[PDB]
Amino acid sequence: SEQLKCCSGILKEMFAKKHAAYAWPFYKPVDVEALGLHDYCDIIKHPMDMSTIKSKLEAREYRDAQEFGADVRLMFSNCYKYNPPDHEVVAMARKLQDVFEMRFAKMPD
Amino acid sequence: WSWLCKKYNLIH
Ligand SMILES: [N]
Repeated sequence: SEQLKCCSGILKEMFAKKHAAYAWPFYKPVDVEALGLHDYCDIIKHPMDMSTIKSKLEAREYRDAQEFGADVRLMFSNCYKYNPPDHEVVAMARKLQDVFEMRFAKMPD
Repeated sequence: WSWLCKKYNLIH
């Protein structure tokens, strides 16, 4: 429970304006219809975004911090899987993931 | 100006 509160604080900093320049592509779900990504649902079977993770934290859907971190890493894996390696959104994903992994590892135990 | 517009221009 106390580590779940840390997961909410980690996601809060991931939403903070300090990281917005590279974290914004992951704020909301990938709208496959509006963005014209007509192959996304064939490649990505389990989409995930920061807003969905936030709603699952508010609904207390995550049992522990490890399940929360799995959804965060699923969001990044979807980006690494769908986009080319040299794509600009891949570099932005590594930036935000480095912020997550550091704070997720530094979580009080 | 929206998230969707920026998102669209970033991917494509
Ligand atoms: N693009």
